[PDB]
Amino acid sequence: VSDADFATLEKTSGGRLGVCLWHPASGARYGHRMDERFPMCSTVKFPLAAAILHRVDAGKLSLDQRVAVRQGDIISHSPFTERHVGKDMTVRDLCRATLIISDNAAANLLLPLIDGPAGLTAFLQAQGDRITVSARNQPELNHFAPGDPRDTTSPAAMAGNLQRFLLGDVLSPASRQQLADWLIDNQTGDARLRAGLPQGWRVGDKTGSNGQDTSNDIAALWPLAGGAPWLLSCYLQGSALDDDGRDGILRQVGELAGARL
Ligand SMILES: *C(=O)[C@@H](NC(=O)[C@H](N)c1ccccc1)[C@@H]1N[C@@H](C(=O)O)C(C)(C)S1
Repeated sequence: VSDADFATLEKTSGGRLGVCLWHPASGARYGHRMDERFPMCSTVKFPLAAAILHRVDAGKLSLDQRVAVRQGDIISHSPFTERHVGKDMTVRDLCRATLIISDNAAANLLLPLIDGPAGLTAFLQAQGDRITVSARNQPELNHFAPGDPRDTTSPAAMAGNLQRFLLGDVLSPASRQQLADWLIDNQTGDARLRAGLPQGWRVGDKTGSNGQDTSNDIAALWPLAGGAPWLLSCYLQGSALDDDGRDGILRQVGELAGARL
């Protein structure tokens, strides 16, 4: 209900908590460290998917075109792409895999279609996000050092990107609704913002974790009653809490946001 509540939550969070709760239709905004840089981790996959869909909308790409999968493409935590070595996958299926289960090789196979991390960054800049910097592919995009902006975003920037790509018309209506359905089908966020959020809200989200001290969760919140959605951007970096502990913080971020709805 206030900015103070998130700053208080940070104290028990173990590290650096960044939260942006934003209601574009009213201009309401709440959070904490909303303009500081945080490692994106796997949340970079959300702008990656939007960049792909934008190129599809422009006719420079097809969701039905197929990308070849080679053994050298496979890296850790790639549950769908590892089954297609020696054949190909549609771009649409690559997008879905990287989004809803965080297929890492899927991300690496999509990136060259939008000219890699520099191409992702240029897309974000053209669309209005001048903070987010996408520099490396997987797994090294999960590296973070303070003062090193590579593969970082800010809670405000990523809430902005949720608004641009899901709510504005950066994307065609078919693309923006497919992107939404992918977030709604996310498989990795059940213990995170969703677990704290109140009944009556449809959640689409995308998560990330470095497995040691960082967990991120970005979400769109549509009222099932219909009406104007909220965006919720959460980055927890350098926490003493492990993944389950950081899940508990993300859950509590959902509980605070839920009271202000
Ligand atoms: C993106 O952040 C991905 N994270 C990793 O690949 C890490 N190396 C990793 C951390 C913990 C367990 C396994 C791998 C994917 N997003 C994470 C998440 O959303 O929690 C993931 C575990 C689903 S993998």
